[PDB]
Parts: sequence; structure tokens; C-alpha cells
Amino acid sequence: FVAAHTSAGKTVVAEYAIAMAHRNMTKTIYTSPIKALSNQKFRDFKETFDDVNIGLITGDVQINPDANCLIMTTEILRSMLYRGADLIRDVEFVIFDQVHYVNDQDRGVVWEEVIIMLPQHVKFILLSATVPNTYEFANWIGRTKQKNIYVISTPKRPVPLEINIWAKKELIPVINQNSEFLEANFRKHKEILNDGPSKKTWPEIVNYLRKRELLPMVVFVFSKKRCEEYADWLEGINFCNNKEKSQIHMFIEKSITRLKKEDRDLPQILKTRSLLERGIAV
RNA sequence: UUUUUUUUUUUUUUUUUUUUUUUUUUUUUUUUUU
Ligand SMILES: Nc1ncnc2c1ncn2[C@@H]1O[C@H](COP(=O)(O)OP(=O)(O)OP(=O)(O)O)[C@@H](O)[C@H]1O
Repeated sequence: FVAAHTSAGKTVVAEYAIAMAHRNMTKTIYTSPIKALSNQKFRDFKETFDDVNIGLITGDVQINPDANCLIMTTEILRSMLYRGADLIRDVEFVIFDQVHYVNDQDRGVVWEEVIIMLPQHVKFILLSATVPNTYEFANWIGRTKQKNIYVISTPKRPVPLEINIWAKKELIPVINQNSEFLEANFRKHKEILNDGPSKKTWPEIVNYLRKRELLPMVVFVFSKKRCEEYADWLEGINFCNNKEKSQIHMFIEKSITRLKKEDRDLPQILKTRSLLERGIAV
């Protein structure tokens, strides 16, 4: 059982498990609560491993069912166990990623049933983040399956984070990398300021951070409509000089070939293409 | 105003003909128009 901070390198354990299974000529099953992550992990594993066949089993697709490495959803595994598939006899490792996202009601019963129904020759690898309820999951699994499981945790984040506040064309650091609040900086922030964004607000930020070599930016707006307005407010700003635009255009043109000819003229596609040529997206 | 994609089961034909069942009897010479 591994419970480490985010961006600490949890995927190294899964890669080593897959390599061990390939060396022993056994099978591995990878499972995630969310179907969105399955495709991304499938692509990542296909790129990373060249001597190992990778498969995918979801409610929409089914690629290489006979491969030695399979990525599927929890309900797919539940149905497979209920049917009594013959490939389970060769499975050595089952990996559950993002365990801390399974504390829901619909996601909870299927996970417990899958854990209960698994045979005794299968070993477990568990990955998640730091959550208050960590020892209980491991204890329950080790009691139900009567197996030895080790709980491994990390002290702190390998990369540190800081919290700042922006006000009137400069940035005030108020929490440092040690998670210690700075009262004087907050007081100065209160003093210097003595509603919503304006039309000349996002340009005032896309230039200050650009000159500081901190360009890669993700802005969180809690509204579908406000994001489009904010993106449209950024006018006369570009990040592709002459070849990045051509490469992006080629990638977009090749990608949307799978659609029909009259389905590529939709306004959303045109607006996204126009925005993507300058390095801005929603 | 963020957040929400749900869809159950089955495999390759029973063996020996046509028959296919009820109310009681008689007597000695051609041809046409009559
Ligand atoms: N010991 C290490 N030293 C240097 N780099 C490392 C080390 N371990 C992992 N990395 C790098 O970390 C990068 C990404 O880390 P990773 O994706 O595993 O974080 P994570 O914990 O899985 O995030 P999440 O919470 O989303 O699951 C990898 O590309 C890897 O090169």
C-alpha cells in the first residue's frame, strides 16, 4: 500500500510490477475508478513499453483481449469475475489506482465486491493520496484476504508550493514553501488596496508572468460562459512564431479527418482552431 | 452555477405401405307406319 503526496512518482511502482510480470510470464490488470483516465493510461503505457502487449477493455471499446497487460474498469472486472473467465488463473498482480476517489456510494459497493470475489493467488498493489482513512482500508483487505500488506508513506511533497496574492499590478508572497503564514505581507496587501475582472485585467497578467519565465498557466473559472468571455478578452497575444502554428494546423487537420466532411464546419471547431493557433484554449 | 455517459441468456432431424366391407330374386316367332 502506497500513500504518497501528489507528483511524487507513484507510477514507478506500477511499471516495476508490469516488468516483473513480463519477466515471470504472468498477467497484470490495471483498474481506475474513472473511465476518462483509462484511455490516457493506455496511451502512456503503450508509449512506455515496447516488448509488452497492452490491451483495453471498456464499455465502448475492446482492444487486444489476449494481451498480457490489460487496462479495464472496475465494473468490467466485476462482470468478468461473475462470468468466471479463464484468464484470471494467470493473473499475478491487480493494481488499483486513485483509491481515494472510491469513497462514493456508487463507486463503493463494486470495489468491495471485486475485492471480496478475487481468488487467493492474486497479489495487490494500491496507490492513492494522503487521506485520513488509510490504515482501515489496508487492514480490511489484509483481514479479508489473509495476506501481508505493507503501508508506505512519504514525508512531504518533493516539489514545494507557495501561495501568493495579486493586487494592483504586482504579486505579494504571503505563504512560503514551509506553509507558514506571513502576516506582514497580508497587512501590506490590505493597505495598498486602500468586484470582478475588467477588460484590461487578463492582459495585465499574461504579460507580467511572461517576462518572468513562468508562462505555463492554468486559470480556473467556475462558469462555462465566463471562460469564453475571458479568452475572447485576450486580443493581440500570440505564442507561435511561424512553425508551431503550421504544426498545430497539421495536427488538427489530421485529427478531425475521422469526422464527416460536413461535420467539420461546426462553429465550435472553427473557434477552437482559431484559438489554438495562438496558444490559447478553453 | 460548478458537478451527472446509462445498455440480460441458448448450436449438427422419434424406426417398418396401399384391402381402410350391412336391410330381402323369376317364365316360348324379323322390319316400317299405326
Ligand atoms: N525518483 C524520481 N526522481 C526524479 N524524477 C522522478 C522520480 N520519480 C518519478 N519521477 C518523475 O515524476 C514524473 C511524474 O510523476 P507521477 O506522474 O508519477 O506523479 P503522481 O503521484 O502519479 O501524480 P497523481 O497524483 O496525479 O497520480 C515522472 O515523469 C518521473 O520522471
